[PDB]
Amino acid sequence: QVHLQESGPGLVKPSETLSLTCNVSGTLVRDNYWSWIRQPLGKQPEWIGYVHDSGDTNYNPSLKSRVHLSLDKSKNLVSLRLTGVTAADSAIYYCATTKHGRRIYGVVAFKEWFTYFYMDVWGKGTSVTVSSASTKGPSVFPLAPSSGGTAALGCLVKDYFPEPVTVSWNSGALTSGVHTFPAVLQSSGLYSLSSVVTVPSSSLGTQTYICNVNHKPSNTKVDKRVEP
Amino acid sequence: APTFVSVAPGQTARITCGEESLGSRSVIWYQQRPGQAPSLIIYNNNDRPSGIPDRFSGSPGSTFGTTATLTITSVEAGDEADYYCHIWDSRRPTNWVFGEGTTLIVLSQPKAAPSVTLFPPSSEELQANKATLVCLISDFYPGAVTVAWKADSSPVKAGVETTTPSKQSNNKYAASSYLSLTPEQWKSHKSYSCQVTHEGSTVEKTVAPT
Amino acid sequence: NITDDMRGELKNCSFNMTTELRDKKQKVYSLFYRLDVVQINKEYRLINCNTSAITQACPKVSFEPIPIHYCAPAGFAILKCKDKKFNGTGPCPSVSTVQCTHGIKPVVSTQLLLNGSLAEEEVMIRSENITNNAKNILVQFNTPVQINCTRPNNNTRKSIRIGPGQAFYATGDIIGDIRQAHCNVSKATWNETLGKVVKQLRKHFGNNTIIRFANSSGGDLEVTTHSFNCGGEFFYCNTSGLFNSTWISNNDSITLPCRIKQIINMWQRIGQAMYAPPIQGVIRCVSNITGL
Ligand SMILES: *[C@@H]1O[C@H](CO)[C@@H](O[C@@H]2O[C@H](CO)[C@@H](O[C@@H]3O[C@H](CO[C@H]4O[C@H](CO[C@H]5O[C@H](CO)[C@@H](O)[C@H](O)[C@@H]5O)[C@@H](O)[C@H](O[C@H]5O[C@H](CO)[C@@H](O)[C@H](O)[C@@H]5O)[C@@H]4O)[C@@H](O)[C@H](O[C@H]4O[C@H](CO)[C@@H](O)[C@H](O)[C@@H]4O[C@H]4O[C@H](CO)[C@@H](O)[C@H](O)[C@@H]4O)[C@@H]3O)[C@H](O)[C@H]2NC(C)=O)[C@H](O)[C@H]1NC(C)=O
Ligand SMILES: *[C@@H]1O[C@H](CO)[C@@H](O[C@@H]2O[C@H](CO)[C@@H](O[C@@H]3O[C@H](CO[C@H]4O[C@H](CO)[C@@H](O)[C@H](O)[C@@H]4O)[C@@H](O)[C@H](O[C@H]4O[C@H](CO)[C@@H](O)[C@H](O)[C@@H]4O[C@H]4O[C@H](CO)[C@@H](O)[C@H](O)[C@@H]4O)[C@@H]3O)[C@H](O)[C@H]2NC(C)=O)[C@H](O)[C@H]1NC(C)=O
Ligand SMILES: *[C@@H]1O[C@H](CO)[C@@H](O[C@@H]2O[C@H](CO)[C@@H](O[C@@H]3O[C@H](CO[C@H]4O[C@H](CO)[C@@H](O)[C@H](O)[C@@H]4O)[C@@H](O)[C@H](O[C@H]4O[C@H](CO)[C@@H](O)[C@H](O)[C@@H]4O)[C@@H]3O)[C@H](O)[C@H]2NC(C)=O)[C@H](O)[C@H]1NC(C)=O
Ligand SMILES: *[C@@H]1O[C@H](CO)[C@@H](O[C@@H]2O[C@H](CO)[C@@H](O[C@@H]3O[C@H](CO)[C@@H](O)[C@H](O)[C@@H]3O)[C@H](O)[C@H]2NC(C)=O)[C@H](O)[C@H]1NC(C)=O
Ligand SMILES: *[C@@H]1O[C@H](CO)[C@@H](O[C@@H]2O[C@H](CO)[C@@H](O)[C@H](O)[C@H]2NC(C)=O)[C@H](O)[C@H]1NC(C)=O
Ligand SMILES: *[C@@H]1O[C@H](CO)[C@@H](O)[C@H](O)[C@H]1NC(C)=O
Ligand SMILES: *[C@@H]1O[C@H](CO)[C@@H](O)[C@H](O)[C@H]1NC(C)=O
Ligand SMILES: *[C@@H]1O[C@H](CO)[C@@H](O)[C@H](O)[C@H]1NC(C)=O
Ligand SMILES: *[C@@H]1O[C@H](CO)[C@@H](O)[C@H](O)[C@H]1NC(C)=O
Ligand SMILES: *[C@@H]1O[C@H](CO)[C@@H](O)[C@H](O)[C@H]1NC(C)=O
Ligand SMILES: *[C@@H]1O[C@H](CO)[C@@H](O)[C@H](O)[C@H]1NC(C)=O
Ligand SMILES: *[C@@H]1O[C@H](CO)[C@@H](O)[C@H](O)[C@H]1NC(C)=O
Repeated sequence: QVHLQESGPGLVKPSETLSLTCNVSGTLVRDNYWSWIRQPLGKQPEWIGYVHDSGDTNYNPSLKSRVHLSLDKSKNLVSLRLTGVTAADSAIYYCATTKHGRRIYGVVAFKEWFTYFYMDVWGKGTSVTVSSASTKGPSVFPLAPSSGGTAALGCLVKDYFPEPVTVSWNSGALTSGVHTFPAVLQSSGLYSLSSVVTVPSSSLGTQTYICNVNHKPSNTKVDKRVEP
Repeated sequence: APTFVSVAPGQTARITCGEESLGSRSVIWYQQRPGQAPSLIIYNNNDRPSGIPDRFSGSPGSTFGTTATLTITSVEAGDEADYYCHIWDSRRPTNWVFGEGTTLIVLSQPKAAPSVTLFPPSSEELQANKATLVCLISDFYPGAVTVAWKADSSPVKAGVETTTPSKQSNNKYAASSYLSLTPEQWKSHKSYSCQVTHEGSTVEKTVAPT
Repeated sequence: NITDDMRGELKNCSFNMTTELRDKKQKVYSLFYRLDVVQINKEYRLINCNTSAITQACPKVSFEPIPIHYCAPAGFAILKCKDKKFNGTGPCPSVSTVQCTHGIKPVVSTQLLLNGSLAEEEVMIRSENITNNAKNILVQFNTPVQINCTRPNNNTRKSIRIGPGQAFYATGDIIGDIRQAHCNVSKATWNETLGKVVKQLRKHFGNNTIIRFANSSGGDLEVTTHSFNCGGEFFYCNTSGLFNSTWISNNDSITLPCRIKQIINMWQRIGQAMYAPPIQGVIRCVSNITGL
């Protein structure tokens, strides 16, 4: 089996150097090609570049003079460096193996062909958000269930700055029926979101619903239990 | 920019991506399940790796003047995801950006009724003695709603904060309406309402103190 | 799309042109080969500007070599040597008389004799003075060597109008892949032919000698390359893969890089430069190498 794990800071100040690491397990980093693909929220994946041993390494012409790749054969991992980051680099960076192919159309001997690359085994991916901010913390309040055989239940993250806030349910043990709404920028300058889950009314249990609210700029981890 | 292709379960789906072919191509297709990572489906125009059923076929990269077409026979509910393409043309430079994806949708969706949900202020906030009515609006298309709060039968002028519609990998748009009140204001009126006007209809849900 | 070793070869030139009327000009573009253009101090020019005039070959006529029988008028006769080993000088034992010779196709080519008469029995070696290294040595083959030449650049003919009346046929865009013309020679056939020729070469330069083959030493393109005509286009092929050997006393095809020139000055003629009009479609031709 081939397992890939991406890992980085998650928050990088503007005009700084983003550093990421792709821990590879199941194969060696010297016998394969390695590519990085980033993807903003709601956009198409953008190829960053591929790295291989013996100096065979190419980058994206648009980010040519800012990206740097490397392979640690001693620690068996892939590294990534992006100097001069901006708000456009906030995306989900994936690390994937790359297999090469040769599309032959001419007579081969006259270089009438071209090599195409394709990623087959991807990783979980890492989230990178670029922001420079002073501080602050959110205030989580439970939304009591109220009403067919179904019922609604959720939480509320009130007054925080800036975006974003990761909200999970039961440490990620409930992904069916979860709808986290985007926050609203109030006139005071603080964001506030909410997250609801459609659950069956048959919840005498007590089937403990504890929402986990995380706000990285303040290291905010709030576990709130919702009870009728 | 975004495109959609709706196909009945069991039929045949066709997906168009990228510009028109100029030379011999090697189109690489990818599938991105909502909330997951893009996975390889078909490389080298119509060569599928191990694990991909033969229902997924791609247009040959030998036809000059046609667009890349991804045919999915026996469409099932599991195929509902995003599909991107990586055009490798012998006449065009290396494309470092995948083509604009196309969303494959399960058969049927003529219009979507907004699913509003009104939550009263929590007791923990009421002990900090702040109040906010929450009106969650989801699963509505198109994204154009107007929220009007009601105190009994009198409209509420100030304190209304409403988000802008935002779709999330579906027809489901998101909209949150907040109404900041005081613990004295909440216990004053008999009940509050959240009238959401979407397209031509207006859904109204109320809330009463205890 | 790259690399830097492709050296362009094809140039996409934009220029003015006189229309039918003698007032407004015409900003049209064409596609010329590097052998046809030359820069001047990117601005280029036709390579034949300060040589002679230029006339475009009419698309109606063709340069296809057709058999032409030469005949003698009344009172004359043509004698024909009908011996199987006539190395071409001196008394002939079996002489016959004819009025008209056989069909001789005027195939204009260099280095490699194409579409010629096959020799009888052993391949023939003819020279005016064998000890003289300044006189050419005409070699005639017994078994023809199959050669295939192709132009993988199926082209477009733009009919730009230099009126009134005249019309120039420029080269439009190329449909498909950017490929260069090439020629195939069957490796086995070339081996047997060369091994059969060196055995005849040892009959005049000593029995136990080494015969080494090298390509041309230099000069013009018409002598250093295999110059010929195919489909209207004028190819100049690299014959460095055929004459690269060393024979002592005792399965695929050899591809050769072929260039294409449109503005030619054959027969070392100055005053008349002919512009070969572009030819639509992939040009394929199969010929016989029958002599050197
Ligand atoms: C003079 O001499 C020279 C030199 O000797 C000769 O040059 C030759 O020129 C011709 C064209 O003039 C070239 O033909 C082209 O060859 C390519 C490459 O073919 C080889 O590779 C194929 C790919 O191999 C990989 O993939 C297969 C399949 O998965 C794997 O199994 C392999 O392990 C490899 O990983 C391979 O498939 C080929 O085998 C098949 O083809 C040959 C030739 O027809 C048959 O003999 C075999 O039995 C077998 O059937 C071969 O090994 C071809 O790919 C080209 O075809 C594509 O392109 C055409 C134009 O673009 C297109 O119209 C076709 O439809 C075909 O496209 C198909 O395939 C694409 C890729 O799979 C798809 O993307 C596409 O959608 C479609 O499905 C073409 O035939 C010769 O390569 C070249 N030879 C050399 C040595 O350079 C010249 O011919 C001589 N004569 C003259 C000048 O007159
Ligand atoms: C040494 O000797 C060999 C032996 O002949 C000789 O080979 C000949 O090569 C030439 C090419 O240079 C050949 O002539 C051309 O052949 C093509 C292809 O032939 C196909 O078509 C016929 C149709 O019945 C088939 O039977 C045949 O088997 C092939 O499938 C033809 O398409 C060409 O036709 C056009 O060109 C002529 C000259 O340009 C025109 O006069 C003729 O009217 C045709 O013109 C019309 O059609 C075109 C088609 O697109 C059109 O575009 C034009 O505008 C026009 O309207 C042509 O006949 C020939 O086939 C070869 N010989 C044999 C036996 O096959 C070598 O050339 C020779 N070497 C030298 C240096 O001389
Ligand atoms: C070498 O480069 C030349 C460049 O000119 C190519 O020539 C062109 O090739 C294309 C593709 O074959 C031709 O397009 C074809 O047009 C047909 C209709 O043309 C007639 O009708 C139009 C009006 O609609 C008139 O204007 C025109 O003058 C004709 O009277 C279509 O029917 C064709 O589609 C059919 O054939 C293709 C395969 O060719 C199939 O895939 C289709 O499914 C369909 O069955 C086609 O679209 C174009 O006409 C050609 N132009 C000229 C001037 O000849 C060569 O094709 C190219 N060759 C190679 C080997 O690369
Ligand atoms: C379009 O242009 C790009 C850019 O030039 C082409 O990519 C180039 O491809 C060549 C051939 O593989 C590369 O040369 C390589 O050099 C290294 C040096 O160590 C050598 O080890 C390799 O064996 C190879 O010769 C070149 O680096 C590469 N350039 C880039 C920027 O990636 C490409 O092939 C062209 N065609 C297509 C379809 O992309
Ligand atoms: C030139 O092209 C012809 C035609 O493709 C070649 O002849 C073919 O040779 C193969 C191998 O012996 C046979 O299987 C085919 O049947 C032949 N076809 C025809 C039409 O003759 C020939 O070998 C080529 N020669 C060179 C030097 O490339
Ligand atoms: C093609 O472009 C390159 C890069 O600018 C240039 O150096 C070269 O002169 C151009 N022409 C040819 C024939 O390569
Ligand atoms: C011709 O070339 C000249 C170069 O000086 C340019 O100014 C002009 O636009 C071109 N076209 C015509 C129609 O004159
Ligand atoms: C060429 O043929 C000769 C004579 O039969 C020989 O010694 C040699 O090995 C052949 N060359 C090749 C490449 O087959
Ligand atoms: C002969 O081959 C050499 C390469 O060794 C090349 O430089 C030269 O141009 C060739 N000459 C001819 C006449 O083909
Ligand atoms: C002819 O081919 C040989 C071998 O590839 C090469 O060294 C030489 O430079 C070529 N000649 C020309 C004029 O390109
Ligand atoms: C000529 O053949 C020899 C022997 O195969 C080879 O070493 C040499 O490179 C060839 N010359 C050219 C110009 O290809
Ligand atoms: C050229 O050689 C081929 C191969 O044997 C033959 O079929 C053809 O008739 C020859 N052409 C002539 C002798 O004109």
